[PDB]
Amino acid sequence: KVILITGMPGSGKSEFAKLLKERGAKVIVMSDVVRKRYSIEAGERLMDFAKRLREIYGDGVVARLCVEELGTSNHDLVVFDGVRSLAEVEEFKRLLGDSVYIVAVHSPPKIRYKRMIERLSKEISELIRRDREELKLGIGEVIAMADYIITNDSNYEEFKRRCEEVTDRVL
Amino acid sequence: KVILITGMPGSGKSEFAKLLKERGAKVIVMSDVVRKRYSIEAKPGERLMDFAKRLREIYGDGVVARLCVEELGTSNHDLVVFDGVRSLAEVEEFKRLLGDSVYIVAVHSPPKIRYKRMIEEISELIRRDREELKLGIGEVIAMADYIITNDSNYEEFKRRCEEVTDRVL
Repeated sequence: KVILITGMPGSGKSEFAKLLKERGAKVIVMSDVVRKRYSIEAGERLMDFAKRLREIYGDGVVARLCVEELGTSNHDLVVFDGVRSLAEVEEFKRLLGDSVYIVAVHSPPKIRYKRMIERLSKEISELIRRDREELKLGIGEVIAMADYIITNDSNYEEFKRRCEEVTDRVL
Repeated sequence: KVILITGMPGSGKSEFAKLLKERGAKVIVMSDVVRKRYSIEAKPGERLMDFAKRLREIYGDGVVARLCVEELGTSNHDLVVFDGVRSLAEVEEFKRLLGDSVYIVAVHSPPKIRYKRMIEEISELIRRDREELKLGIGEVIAMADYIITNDSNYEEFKRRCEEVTDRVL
């Protein structure tokens, strides 16, 4: 069974993933796959690099790179962190099968902003832009077609439980 | 204060809009607003959406909201519920016409849930999503203040509706 994590910039979706690998699960972090491919070839910033990848290699491309990332190994839970489009989803589905679920981790802007702003690019203008950049990738649709949506304003202890549950209600 | 209800075609938006309707709040149904405009602007066939597109092509995809504010008697100082927005373009419009206190709430249902419902073929319903998302409803949901999910139980669905409404008010 596969879970794809999706979430807007400041969502905290990372904590959900931290939770899953702690309960033993293959977590593959999509941006580090691109990251690791960056280590290999030089657009200039991680951004424009993956801008070319989708432009040259496919809709589409990064999911493949993750599935290639995964071994033919054999895991109980495989977790792909940070889908951004229905392209990636289609790919995952095609490659991995039918036990693939979308979990969107939700948090309303004003929170995500204050969350990000407080990270030891702090101008509200730029955050709003970064959201738009992300929406232009298609993450919005990934959220719309989710199988589950965990929200979190409030309390980590809140968030934690809504996870424990959305996970088992899948598992 | 303004509540915007957004949701995908099978989501169960209506039930939330209903719940508020029943409370006392004035609800404007955006799609009904468009229909009324049909009567004037559309002609012969225009399979709704066909005319819904031509409207945005002609007055920019903010229009539906502008017509909903046109309805809502420009004096109406009391809280209003609009259901249901499709584009951030329209959220922008409402804000630019009704000010800061504007709230996007959204109802979620998994596609498989959403369809089993709407039926009670499949291809057609998936096209109707493809279309909806092409109106940027995805980003509206993405940028939602609240996202109430709609799994089993009107009872649990209702309880979550109150949680938000009260929070909102």
